[PDB]
Amino acid sequence: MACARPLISVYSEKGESSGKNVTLPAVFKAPIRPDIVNFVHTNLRKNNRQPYA
Amino acid sequence: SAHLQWMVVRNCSSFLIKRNKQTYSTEPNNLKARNSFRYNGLIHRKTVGVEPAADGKGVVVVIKRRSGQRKPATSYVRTTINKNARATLSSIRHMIRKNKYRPDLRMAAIRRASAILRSQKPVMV
Amino acid sequence: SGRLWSKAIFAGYKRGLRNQREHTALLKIEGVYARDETEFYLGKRCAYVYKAKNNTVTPGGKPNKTRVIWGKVTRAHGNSGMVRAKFRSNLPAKAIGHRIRVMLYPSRI
Amino acid sequence: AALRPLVKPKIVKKRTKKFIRHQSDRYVKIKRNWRKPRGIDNRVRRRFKGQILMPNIGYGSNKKTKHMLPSGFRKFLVHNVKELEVLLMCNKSYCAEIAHNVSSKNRKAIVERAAQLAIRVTNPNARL
Amino acid sequence: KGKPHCSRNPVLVRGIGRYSRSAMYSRKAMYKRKYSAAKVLATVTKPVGGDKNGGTRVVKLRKMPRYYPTEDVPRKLLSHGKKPFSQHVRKLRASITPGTILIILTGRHRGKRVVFLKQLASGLLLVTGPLVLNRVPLRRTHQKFVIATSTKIDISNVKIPKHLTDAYFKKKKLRKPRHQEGEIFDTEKEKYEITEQRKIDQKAVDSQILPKIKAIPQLQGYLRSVFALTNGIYPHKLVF
Amino acid sequence: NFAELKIKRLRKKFAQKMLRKARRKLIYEKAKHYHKEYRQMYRTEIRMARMARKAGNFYVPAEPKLAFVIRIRGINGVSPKVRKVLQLLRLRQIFNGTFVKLNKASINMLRIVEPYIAWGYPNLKSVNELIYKRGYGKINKKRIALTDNALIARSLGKYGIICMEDLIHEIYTVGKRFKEANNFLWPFKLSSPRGGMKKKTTHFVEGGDAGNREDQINRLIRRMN
Amino acid sequence: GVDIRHNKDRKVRRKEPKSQDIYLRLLVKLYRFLARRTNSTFNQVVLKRLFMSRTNRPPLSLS
RNA sequence: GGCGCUGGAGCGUCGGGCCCAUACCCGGCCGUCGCCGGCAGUCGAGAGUGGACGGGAGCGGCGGCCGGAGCCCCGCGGACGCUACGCCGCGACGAGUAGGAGGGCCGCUGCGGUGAGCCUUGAAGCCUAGGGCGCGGGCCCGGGUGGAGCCGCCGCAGGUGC
Ligand SMILES: [Mg+2]
Ligand SMILES: [Mg+2]
Ligand SMILES: [Mg+2]
Ligand SMILES: [Mg+2]
Ligand SMILES: [Mg+2]
Ligand SMILES: [Mg+2]
Ligand SMILES: [Mg+2]
Ligand SMILES: [Mg+2]
Ligand SMILES: [Mg+2]
Repeated sequence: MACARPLISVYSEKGESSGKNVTLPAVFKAPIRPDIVNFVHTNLRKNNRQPYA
Repeated sequence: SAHLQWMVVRNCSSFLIKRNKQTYSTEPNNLKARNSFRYNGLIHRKTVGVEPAADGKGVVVVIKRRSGQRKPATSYVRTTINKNARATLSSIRHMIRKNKYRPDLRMAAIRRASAILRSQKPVMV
Repeated sequence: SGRLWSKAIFAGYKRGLRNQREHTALLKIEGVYARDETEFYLGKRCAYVYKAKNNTVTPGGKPNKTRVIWGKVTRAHGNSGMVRAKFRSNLPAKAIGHRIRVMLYPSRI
Repeated sequence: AALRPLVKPKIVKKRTKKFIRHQSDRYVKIKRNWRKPRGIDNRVRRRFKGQILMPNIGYGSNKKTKHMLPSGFRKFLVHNVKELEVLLMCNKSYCAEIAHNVSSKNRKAIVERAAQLAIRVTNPNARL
Repeated sequence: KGKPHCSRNPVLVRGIGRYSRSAMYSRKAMYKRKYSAAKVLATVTKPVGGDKNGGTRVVKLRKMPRYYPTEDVPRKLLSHGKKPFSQHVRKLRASITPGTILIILTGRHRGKRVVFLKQLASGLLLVTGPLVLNRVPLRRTHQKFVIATSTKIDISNVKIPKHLTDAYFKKKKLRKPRHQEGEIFDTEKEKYEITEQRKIDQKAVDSQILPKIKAIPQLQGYLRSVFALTNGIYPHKLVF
Repeated sequence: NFAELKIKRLRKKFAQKMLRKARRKLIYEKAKHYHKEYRQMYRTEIRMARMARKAGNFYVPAEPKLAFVIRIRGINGVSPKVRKVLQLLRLRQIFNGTFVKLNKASINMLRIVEPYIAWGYPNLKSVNELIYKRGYGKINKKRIALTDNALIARSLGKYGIICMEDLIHEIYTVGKRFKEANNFLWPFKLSSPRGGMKKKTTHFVEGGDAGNREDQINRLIRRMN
Repeated sequence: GVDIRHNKDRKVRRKEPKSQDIYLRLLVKLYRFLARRTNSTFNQVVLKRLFMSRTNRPPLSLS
C-alpha cells in the first residue's frame, strides 16, 4: 500500500475525466497521526490570539 | 486500512452519538447502528447495508464493490427487493452467504430487513 | 361459627438494648409460656388485622375497612414461649400490644 | 397495549430514598445536593449511629438492571426523526424521550415515526 | 428383543442398592452377555398439476421464518432436576388414612368435619362430610389446610367410583370467546350449576358411607357440629 | 478421510474413558486400603493398652503428632511477636483453623500464641468433616473449593496424592509430604461455636477456652463447623 | 476482620502504552494477541517493552 | 442507672437454657485488587495432546476363496458476540484525619470542529403535592410562567463549583 501509488484521473470542468492521470503523490501514503495533528493544531491555534487583561 | 481508520474514527466521528450511557453510529451502511469495528459501514473493504426503499415498500440492499475503494460515486451497488418477507429474507441470506460477502453480518442484515418490512406493513387497530 | 385462630400479642421487634431490627417481630401467644410448647406454632401463618378509612377489596367478599398484613411464625424466642414472626411488610409500631392471629393454616397434625 | 421489553427482570434498588446533605434541613442556604462532610468533629462523617447516611459504592445498582426505567426499557434522548432510527435495532430494550425543547409539530412526526418503527416513547402525548 | 426384567438390585436406602458391583455382575450373568460388534422427510414431492408446470414440486415442510425480531434471549443452561408438577411424588401425612375425620380450616366449609376417602393424583385429598350432615359434597381439599383427628371409620371395601379424578373436580370456565371489549355485561353463567352426574356420584358415595357413620354412637352429631376455639382451650395442648 | 477421522476420535475418546475408569478403580482401592490401615491403628492402641494392663505395667501412647489450631481472639491490639507467629500459622482471622504438625519448634510457636488460640489433637472424624465440608485448595493463589479429585491431582499428584482420601490420609497420618498437602489447603474458615464458648480470655484448664485442650478440640470442632 | 496489609495490593506497572500513537497501539494489539496465544516468552518481553516509556526505551547505537 | 429487691432482683461457688455487634459462617449485589487470566477460531465444519505419505509384510469386521476410496446435502440452513480504550471468567479484599493519586456519560463560561442539531406551532431563565434515572456529583422528561435565543458530541482555554 505505502509503496504502491495508483493513478488519479484529472477531471475536466464538466465533471468527467479528461483522460489525464497523475501518479498519487507519496505524501498521501504518509503516516496518519491524529495525535500529532491535534497537538500541532492545539499549539498553533494559540498563535493568532490577541491579549486581554 | 480498516483497523487504522477505525483507530482514527473510533471516538472522533461526525456519525458518533454518545448519550444516556449509550453510543450509536449513524453512518449509512451500519447494520444495528452501533459504534463498532465490525459494524462500521465506512472503514471496511466490503460492506452491506439494508435500507427502506424510496417508496414505502420493499428494501434496498447496498453492497460495496471491490474495485473503486477511493471512488465513492461508484463504490456501492444498490438493488431493490420488493418481494414477500420470506423471499426477501432468502434473497438477502443468499447474497451474504453464497457470495461469502461478509458472512458475519448475515443475521444483522436479515433482522434489519425484517424490521424494515414490519415497519412498512400497515398499522393495525 | 368460631374463633379458629390462636390469640397472640405483638410484644415488640427483635432488638438489642439500643438497636431495633424491625424486619422481624416478637409475638406472645396466649397460653404458650414455655419454649418447648412453641413447636406446634412454628411455620403457622399469622395475620395483623386492622381497620382503616378507605375501602379495600376483600377476597371472596365485598370491599370493607378491613386490612391485613400477612406473616408467619419463624422460630421460638426466649425460654418463656416467645415466637419470632416475619411479615410481608414490617409491622407498624402502633400495633405493639395489639392482637395478632395465628391461623393454624399450614397444619402438621 | 404498550410495547413490551425483551426481558423484564425484577429491579432491586438497594436504597430508594435520596442522600440529603448534612444539615440541609436546618438551612435554606444549604441545598439538599450531597456534599461530603469534612469537619474535624463531624459525626455524619465519623458515621455515628442514627445519623445521615453517606453514599458509597456499596449502594450501587445491579449492572443488569442499572438505568432501567420501571417499564424495563432503557432511555435514550432524541431531538428529531433522524436520531430515532438508531433505535430501530435496539427496539426491544431502548425507548425514546423526545427532548423538552422540540416543538409540537415536530414531536408529532417523531411520535408517528416511532409508532411505525415499534419504538416506545415515554412521553408520546406531550404537546397537544 | 428381550422381555424387561425387574431391578434385581433391591433398594435398601435411596441411592444405594443392596448388592455390590461384582454381586450384581454375577446376578446379571454379565460374564455370558458380552457383545463386541455387529428418517424424517422434511420435503415431500407432490404433483403440482396443470400442463407444463414441470412434473411435480419438492414442497418442504416447516418453511423458514417470515420475520425475525430485532433481538432474542439466549437459551438456558440445563438443570438435571426440576421435574414438572405432574411428575412430583405425592406425600401424605401418616395421620391421614381413608375414613379419617378431618377438619377443614379454610374456604366456605371452614371448621367443618368431613370424611377422608383418598388422595388424588395431584396430592389433593378427596373428602365428603356427607351432604346430609354438614353440606360438604364430594370435594377436593389440601392436606396442609386440614387437621387430621383421631376418630376414624372403616371405609375399607367401599367403592369410590373410578371417574372421580382431578380432571373431574377441576373448575370450569366460560369466558371469554368471541368478545374482546366489554361494553355489554358478561356476568351470565356465573351461577355454577350442580351436574346430575355430580348428584348421582354424591348419592352413590353417601349411600355406603352413612351406614358406617351411624354404626358408631353420636358420630353424626359430631360431623354436624363445627370446630371452634373456646377461650380456655389451646391448639398446642389439644389432642386431635 | 471422514471415516478415518471418526475412527481416530472414537479411539481417543475410548482411551480417555478407559484411563478414567482405571484411575477411579485405583482411587476406590486406595480408600479401601486406607480404611484397613485406620482400623488397624485404632485396634492396635487398644491392644497395646490391654497387654500392658494384663502385665500390670503402663502403656504410654505416642505423643500426638498432629494438632488442629483455631484462632479464637480477634485482630485488635496484638503484640508483634504474637501477630508474627499467627501469620506464620496462617491464622489471620478469628475462627480460622489450621493443621499443625507437632514438634519442638511448632510447639514453642504455639506456646507463644497460647492466649490467642485453642488447639488440640483432632481425630479421624474431625479430619474427615473438616476436609469434606470446608476443604478449599490453594490453586494458583486462589481459594478453590475441592469439588473434584482432579483439582487435588493437578496440584499434588507429583507427591502421590490424587484424591480427597489421599489428602485426608496424609493429613491424619503425618506423612512425608505433609507440608505440601497442608499448605495446599486454604486455612479453614469456621463459623462461630454453636452453643457459645466458656471464656475466650482464659486458659482451658482454668475454665476458659484458650490454650491446649488435649482431645476436646473435637467437641469444639463439631460445634465450630 | 482480617489481619492483612493493603499498601502493596496494587502492583504499579504499565498495562498499556501511555502514548496515543495509533500505529503503536495497532502493533500492541498484534503482540498482545501473540503473547496470549503463543508460549513464546519473547513476545511477552516485546509486549511489555512496547508498553514502556521513552526513557525506558533508550536509543541503540549502530556501534 | 431507675423502680425496686430480703425462700433474693444481695454475697460466694457452680449447671442447663436463652438474648444480640457492622465480629464469624452461608448466600445475593456493588466496587477495588490479583490471575500482566480467557476471546482475532464469526472456525455449522472447526476437530487440535503430531499429522503426513510410500513402496515392506501382516492381522481384525462387512463386499464367493481374487475383491475397498467414501465426496454432507429429501432440507442450501444454523442465536448472540469482538465500542479489543471491548467483552467474559475465577479468587481475595473494602475503617480513615493530615496527605497523595485515579476516574468522573459530574457541573460553569468562552474558542476550533461536528450534530443537513433545537427554536415565535415558543429559546434561556424561573416555579411545581408531576414521572423517573444515577452510589454520588447531577441529569432527563411532564405542567405552568416567559418571550429570543440554546444545547449534545470530539478537542481547546479558564477570572470554573461556597
Ligand atoms: Mg435514587
Ligand atoms: Mg436546605
Ligand atoms: Mg477530632
Ligand atoms: Mg481488646
Ligand atoms: Mg441457639
Ligand atoms: Mg486501608
Ligand atoms: Mg471486611
Ligand atoms: Mg477506604
Ligand atoms: Mg474565582
